[PDB]
Amino acid sequence: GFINIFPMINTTVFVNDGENVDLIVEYEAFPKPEHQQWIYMNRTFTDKWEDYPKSENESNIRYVSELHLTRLKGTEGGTYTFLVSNSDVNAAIAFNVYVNTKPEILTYDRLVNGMLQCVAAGFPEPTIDWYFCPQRCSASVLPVDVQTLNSSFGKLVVQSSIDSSAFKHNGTVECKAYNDVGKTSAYFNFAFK
Amino acid sequence: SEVQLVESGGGLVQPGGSLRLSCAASGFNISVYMMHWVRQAPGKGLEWVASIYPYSGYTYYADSVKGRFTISADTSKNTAYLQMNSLRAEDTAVYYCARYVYHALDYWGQGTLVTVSSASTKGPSVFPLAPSSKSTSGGTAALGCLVKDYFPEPVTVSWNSGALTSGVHTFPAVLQSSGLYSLSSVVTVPSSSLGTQTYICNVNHKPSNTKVDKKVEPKS
Amino acid sequence: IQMTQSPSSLSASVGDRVTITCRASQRGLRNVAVAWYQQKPGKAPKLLIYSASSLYSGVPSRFSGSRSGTDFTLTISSLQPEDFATYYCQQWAVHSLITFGQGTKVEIKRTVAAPSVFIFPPSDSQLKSGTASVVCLLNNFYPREAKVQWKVDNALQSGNSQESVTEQDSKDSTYSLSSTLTLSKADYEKHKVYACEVTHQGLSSPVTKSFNRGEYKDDDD
Ligand SMILES: *[C@@H]1O[C@H](CO)[C@@H](O)[C@H](O)[C@H]1NC(C)=O
Repeated sequence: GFINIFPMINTTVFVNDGENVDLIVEYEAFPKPEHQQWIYMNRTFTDKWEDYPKSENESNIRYVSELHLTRLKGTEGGTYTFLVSNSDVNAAIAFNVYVNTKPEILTYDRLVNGMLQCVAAGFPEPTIDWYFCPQRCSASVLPVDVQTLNSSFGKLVVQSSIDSSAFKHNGTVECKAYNDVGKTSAYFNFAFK
Repeated sequence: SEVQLVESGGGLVQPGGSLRLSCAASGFNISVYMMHWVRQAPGKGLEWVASIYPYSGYTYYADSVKGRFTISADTSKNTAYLQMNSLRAEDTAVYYCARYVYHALDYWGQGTLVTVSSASTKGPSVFPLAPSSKSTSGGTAALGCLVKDYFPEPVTVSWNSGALTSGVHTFPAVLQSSGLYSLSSVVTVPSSSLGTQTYICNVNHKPSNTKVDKKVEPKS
Repeated sequence: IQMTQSPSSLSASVGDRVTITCRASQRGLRNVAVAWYQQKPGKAPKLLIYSASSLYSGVPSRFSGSRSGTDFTLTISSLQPEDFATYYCQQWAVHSLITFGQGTKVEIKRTVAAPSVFIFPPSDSQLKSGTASVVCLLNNFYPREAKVQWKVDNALQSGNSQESVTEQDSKDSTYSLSSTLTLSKADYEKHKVYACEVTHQGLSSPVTKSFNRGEYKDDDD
């Protein structure tokens, strides 16, 4: 016996916020599969999935399963594992689903030591560029510390820091976090702290 | 990045000739969504042409275009492709690239025009549809310009360089027995303004690089 | 193979209700799903409804879809100005995949308006080019149904003219038709009176607009 699984869409699903997406799998199997389901968070997927043979004949060994995800929030993301099995073989394929979300700047405040710190979270892993406004900001500033924190809502969190004594401002420092999706820019002004 | 589909590669070609359409996608990746090509013949409804899963490369075609058309996809460029070979006159349509989700097409590109004919690219002749007594109805006269014998679509007609837009009626093109397109662009205007105000057909035909500004004067 | 969308063309008004139906033909198909799209002139279609009844994000909740053992139905309650266009239905099935309906135009109804008929003789330049085109203009009329006949020297013409109807206006909500009669320069110069007879529901009697090539300070020769 055998079960060969061919994913019609990327097993690494980068889908944007609040949008629809189909996890489609076409697989050939013999003998006929008598067990097939979509598992999510160690439990059978709560909504519905279509499931049908490619051809309703007898010489048919091709099958298709479709899972309709709708309006993905940071909550309903993760691993969607499609399971198929017959009398001879158990088979599985996993769809790691990420709601692509531009980095949100969780915090942007001044530390007790004096350093400005910007902690931003998103997916994929956001990079933080520090800028300055001598208004539009173009003066690039070198970060003295950058690291990735271990998260607990369903993404990756990075924090970056700069030397705040260096500023003779009289001005504003821009924290710009970004990734493939979008970009967030927060601003810190020393005259109002 | 917002969601966008941009088609390109359309034009005018000979029967039996070939052409290659491309659909650039942004805001999302095509490796996750099924991509479809759907054409719309002029004056007619929608016809599904082809479809592909860019990730697997699995392809599906309409019965009328198989052996001739070949849909493909480059995920590294987030772009779809439609290689149209052995083109026929009935392939003349506006080709749309569309995103497929839940058995439906949720996003459409604004399409690209594809015309297949033996007729050569031709500039239009613009003739005055002069205002007159025969064109004046109770203090209101109607004038215009006949844009005749051009190929292919489209043409753009404005009045006084976009200034005059009220009461303007530009008729849709009609294919003649000669194989060329013709239409008239008319406008209703106070007849009192006839010996004082100037009115100009601003006609452009991009495929043939034809630009003509025709002053329409009441016949004498 | 195939799919029948009825009816072809409709008329309604703000606050009205429009029902429109699609029928798949027929059995043997698997997992049939039906979508409804909206399309405005010169633009790409927009997805209104998918999976028979599911509404897509963006379109107002006055768009409804349903299905029975016979019908796929799209209904709109309380129209709006932006609810006037052409509506298509598509179906997806395991076998055959994608099929489309023929699309139906929803329009507007109003009081009956008579056409303002105008006529334009050929220009000199065209006459030089070798051909003559006479243009009969039916302006701002209702309904779309209007009959135009051409008469050269009182002789009825057939097959040598083409009609073109504008898209329904989005202010006064009416139509404009143009009937272009095309003759050679030779045929045009051999005749005299060129008449356009227009018959329409808004007219008590057929309106005839003509011109004469003969038409000064001096009696003609
Ligand atoms: C699958 O998705 C990942 C993440 O977006 C991407 O890097 C990769 O190129 C995709 N694979 C293909 C074949 O497009």
